[PDB]
Amino acid sequence: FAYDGLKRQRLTEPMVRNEKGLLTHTTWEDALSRVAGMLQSFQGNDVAAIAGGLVDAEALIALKDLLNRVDSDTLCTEEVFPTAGAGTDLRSNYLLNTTIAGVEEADVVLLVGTNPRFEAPLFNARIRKSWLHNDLKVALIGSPVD
Amino acid sequence: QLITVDEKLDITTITGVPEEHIKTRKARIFVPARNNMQSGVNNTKKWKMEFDTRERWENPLMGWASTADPLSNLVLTFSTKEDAVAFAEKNGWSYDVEERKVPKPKSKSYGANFSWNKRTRVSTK
Amino acid sequence: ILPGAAYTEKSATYVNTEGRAQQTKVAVTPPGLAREDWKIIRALSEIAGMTLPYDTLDQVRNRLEEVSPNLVRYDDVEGANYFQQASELSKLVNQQLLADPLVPPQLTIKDFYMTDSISRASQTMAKCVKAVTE
Amino acid sequence: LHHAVIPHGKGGRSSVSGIVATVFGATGFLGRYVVNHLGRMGSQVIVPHRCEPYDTMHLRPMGDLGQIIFMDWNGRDKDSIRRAVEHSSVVINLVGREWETQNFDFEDVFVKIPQAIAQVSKEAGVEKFIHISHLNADIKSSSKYLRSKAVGEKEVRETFPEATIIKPAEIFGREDRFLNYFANIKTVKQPVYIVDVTKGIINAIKDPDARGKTFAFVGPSRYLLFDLVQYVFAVAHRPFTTRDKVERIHTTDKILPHLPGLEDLGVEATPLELKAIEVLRRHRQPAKTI
Amino acid sequence: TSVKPIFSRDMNEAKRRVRELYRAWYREVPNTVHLFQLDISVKQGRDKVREMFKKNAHITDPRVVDLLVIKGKMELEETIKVWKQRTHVMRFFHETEAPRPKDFLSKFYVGHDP
Amino acid sequence: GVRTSPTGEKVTHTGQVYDDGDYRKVRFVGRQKEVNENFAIDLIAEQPVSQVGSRVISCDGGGGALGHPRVYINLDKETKTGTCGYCGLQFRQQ
Amino acid sequence: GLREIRIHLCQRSPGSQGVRDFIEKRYVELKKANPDLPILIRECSDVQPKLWARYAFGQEKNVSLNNFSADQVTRALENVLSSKA
Amino acid sequence: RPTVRPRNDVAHKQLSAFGEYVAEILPKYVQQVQVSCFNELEICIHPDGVIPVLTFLRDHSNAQFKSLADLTAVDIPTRQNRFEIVYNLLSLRFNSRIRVKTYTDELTPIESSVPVYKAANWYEREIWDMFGVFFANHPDLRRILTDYGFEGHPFRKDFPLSGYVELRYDDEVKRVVAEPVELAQEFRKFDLNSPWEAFPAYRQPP
Ligand SMILES: NC(=O)C1=CN([C@@H]2O[C@H](COP(=O)(O)OP(=O)(O)OC[C@H]3O[C@@H](n4cnc5c(N)ncnc54)[C@H](OP(=O)(O)O)[C@@H]3O)[C@@H](O)[C@H]2O)C=CC1
Ligand SMILES: [Zn+2]
Repeated sequence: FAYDGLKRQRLTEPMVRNEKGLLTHTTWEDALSRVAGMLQSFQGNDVAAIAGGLVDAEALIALKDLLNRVDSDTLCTEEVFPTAGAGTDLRSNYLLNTTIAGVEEADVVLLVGTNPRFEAPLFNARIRKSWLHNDLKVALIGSPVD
Repeated sequence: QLITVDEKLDITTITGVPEEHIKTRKARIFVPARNNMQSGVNNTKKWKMEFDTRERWENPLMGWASTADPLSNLVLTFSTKEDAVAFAEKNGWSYDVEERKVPKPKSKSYGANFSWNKRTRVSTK
Repeated sequence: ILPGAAYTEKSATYVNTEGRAQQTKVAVTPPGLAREDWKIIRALSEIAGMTLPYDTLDQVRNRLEEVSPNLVRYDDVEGANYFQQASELSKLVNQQLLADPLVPPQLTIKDFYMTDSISRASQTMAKCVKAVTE
Repeated sequence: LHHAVIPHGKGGRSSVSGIVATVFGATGFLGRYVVNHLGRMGSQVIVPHRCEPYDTMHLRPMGDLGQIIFMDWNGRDKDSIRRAVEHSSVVINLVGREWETQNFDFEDVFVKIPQAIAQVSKEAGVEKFIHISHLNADIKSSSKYLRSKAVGEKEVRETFPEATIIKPAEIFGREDRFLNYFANIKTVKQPVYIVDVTKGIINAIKDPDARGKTFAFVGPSRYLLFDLVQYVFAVAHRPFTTRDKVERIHTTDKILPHLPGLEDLGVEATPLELKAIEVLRRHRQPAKTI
Repeated sequence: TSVKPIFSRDMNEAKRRVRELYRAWYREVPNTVHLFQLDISVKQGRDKVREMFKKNAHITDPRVVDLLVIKGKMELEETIKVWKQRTHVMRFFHETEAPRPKDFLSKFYVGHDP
Repeated sequence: GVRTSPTGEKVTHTGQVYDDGDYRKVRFVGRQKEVNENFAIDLIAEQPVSQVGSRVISCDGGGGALGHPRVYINLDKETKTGTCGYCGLQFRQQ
Repeated sequence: GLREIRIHLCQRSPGSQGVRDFIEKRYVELKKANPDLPILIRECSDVQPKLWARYAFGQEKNVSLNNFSADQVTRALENVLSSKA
Repeated sequence: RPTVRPRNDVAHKQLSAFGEYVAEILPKYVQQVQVSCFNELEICIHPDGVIPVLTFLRDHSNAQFKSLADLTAVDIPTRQNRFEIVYNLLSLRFNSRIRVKTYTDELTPIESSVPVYKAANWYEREIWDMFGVFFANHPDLRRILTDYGFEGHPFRKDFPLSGYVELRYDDEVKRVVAEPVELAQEFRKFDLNSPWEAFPAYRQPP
């Protein structure tokens, strides 16, 4: 039901700040020239990027490639994952390695610091299904959510 | 009398399609998903081939949806994905094939509704 | 501000919590002057004299394969190994647990409906929030 | 940009170019090409006309349904001008006449009317204004036609400072009064092709650097009027008109190196040799260029 | 890989028919420009003929080449016999079509198409 | 229920009106915006609620086979009236 | 100089066996020596093993590791870690 | 039963017997013979058999199919040979109709049947025009229905309904011109098929 947000508060034109400090519609040519001018004038740690939650991989690599070309490696995300130890070197460090369908084969599930009902509703539904049909035993460490 | 021909079948030069609608299109080969609003499975029997969606814009006069994509409505039907791939190959379209998704067989038991000691017992009928 | 495309307006690759790569398809084109997000960056790279080496969706997806090959294996779940090596490195540096209890950001249904920019702009989601609080 | 005028489509008849143009003088030689190019890419064209609607009929097929709108107007009535321009994003003034009538002198057509259109357009908030003057416009000309062009060109610049002013040489084309003029019969001429001028006008609308500038539109070659007329007769396979027109025809085409031209708008001038047959085929050795 | 031929049994046989068609088209352009009173030059017409032939230079299937020749001869017959009108001959030249953008940046500015 | 926008254009019963900066209103210059003045939402509201004695009433819109498909309306709720989904007539159990 | 290491390999193909041996035996010690260097290990079924090195300003080279032994893998790692291309 | 079309077993039996008769006499070419529940006999043949089979049916004393009612094609993209060539014949002597079907692809010529039926002349031109099937030894094979210089074969299932180009008069060049098709209102595709099987008798094995 959230799709109706796609019809509201949309960004439809390039915008740059005018002489008075307000965002004003402009052409693609003008908007990118202003961005390209600043990009050419900076290098290394002076350029950084943050990716939001809804960004696609094609854009993620394109931005990483573009910032790498000015020797910037500060490609960040908003969601934190500890970089201590292996960090992101090993996929298994940050994956749901059992897979969603693998919950139906588990016999005990330990949930730590999560409310999967709202974080991953269809994953929680898979837990309940195993709870209902496989007699799965579930334990939680965290707030006693429903 | 027959002749030998080893070249891959290619008809892009004799189909009359403009170059733009051969090289820049992306054909999708798939079995349509069941419409979740209905239980009937008869629209999931055959393979389909559709093309990438392009721009539709509002007609200034009436507000109708205008298009410049001649392939916007084209949808072909195929017995198998091999037939669809063969058709895409000889027409020069690049394509993606998605494997058919079949519902996995379930274990159903009415008696489980009244289990003596399991959670499958239903609280209402 | 550079207007990009929403997930319904582009064919883009997303990887779910299991590492399974999947791709959206274009349902409608982006509104107004908005553009496909990777194309914006590719266009910016050229104007900046640093043209990126890909010009089509298929070419930028060839690039993804060079960085992480699993990112183009659509619908496939590629296994990941070496938990033993990760646990060794995890023990190298000691860090203390804070005394704070583990408290998830979403404790009730009211916290569920608005979490991103799309659902925050949704009038239906606002009606849901209002209904479950009032 | 208002959402209604964001470009959409592939530049065809059913597309939305985002241009809303009021073209004064659209029922003449130049206007029919300008309207055609605007309507080709799906622009909204407002056509104020003084003539009978029967005389505007050739403009109707030039746009998709609803894209050509016709209005009554009077050159001396500023209210009729305001109705025509108050919804437009660009105003193109192609009003002109090669002779004077009982009711309109060169001063009316080339000074009072352009000034009125420019002033109302400025009041109504029109962003762009394109005014056609003449290459040989000169306060010190024998032609009262060219004298009035110079006075009007000055007035438009004062009234609408951001106006794009275009100064073409004599224009040749199917409906011209130039090649057709000779065929129906010391000085150097640099005639320019009708389609080149049209492309220049259309590109001056899109080009944001064109605002405030004055352009001279000339063909690629300069000819002696004697060489031209001889060539015209040869192409027409023929054995080789006010007094003001004669003065104009005998005015050497000015060489204004300081003004930008067709090349500055991305248009390549068409040689007279390629298109001369097109104009003159119905009246049935290239001329030496300087 | 054993198929029925159309006219030619191999590429050398097919390439002969292509050359014969090219000569026929080459010699017809001057009369076409005169009969249809076209404003293009004879060189333009022949340059257009060559361009049409050259975009098919990569074909190596004799059956496909045979059909291209078959279709090319139908087009020639339509022209020599003045079944075509002037509009049909000039459709090869796309005079009213404005030049579409080819480079990435130009395409990016105008729309969404690849 | 026709009202005029600040610029003078009549608003339709679907709420349509060209805004101040829309060029498209040039189409009405020298002509007119066709607007139907009999707003159905206003006209149906004037119809009186019909008082009935049963829990369930039926409506076919009037005129027998010239009306709409016959539907049955439950009138158990006392807070509100029963409304026909086809013609908008209202009913209330006395 | 060096900015990022990536190692691609298959989980089961014999051609990636040497890379698999290197990871299980030598990666942990490699990571300790280069604590602040991204070494992205990415397994994918049926891919030929590869070693990608990225240097400053987005220059990349890739060395094939197919059928390499764990020792050759070590050697290739040392070559990249001493370069500044 | 008032609403049900009555069966005609006598005609079904006669047509079946003649179908076997034809199959016995031209085994070299006949691949399949079937009679429909509304009593229409179809002979499916290898494409090499077009001239021998049609000649036999026209001239043989127990056939005498002297009239070619229709000749047409059907495009079925899922088939390796996508074009089905259908001959509908009529025998005035025996007051009977028969249908002969063969197949071809985009690059395989079919022998022209003009020698057997002069009526085939324009039908084959129409098939070439609308489907692109080439008929060999036709006296005059060329487009018949489409505009001069028209590219493609519109009746193929993959040819778009509105085509690729459209025409208008252009004032600048003073002639009708062709340009890529843009539609003010796109044709609205409807998905009408019910997800529930209608006809069990035609269910395909899974
Ligand atoms: N053609 C040339 O060789 C050159 C022309 N120019 C200028 O370019 C512009 C157009 O050229 P061209 O197209 O040849 O001009 P035309 O004379 O061919 O058409 C002139 C237009 O102005 C309109 N017009 C004339 N007088 C009046 C009036 N008194 N009140 C209202 N409308 C009027 C006419 O409408 P109606 O049909 O109703 O009279 C017609 O649409 C003119 O300004 C001309 O001076 C400049 C350089 C060269
Ligand atoms: Zn009712």
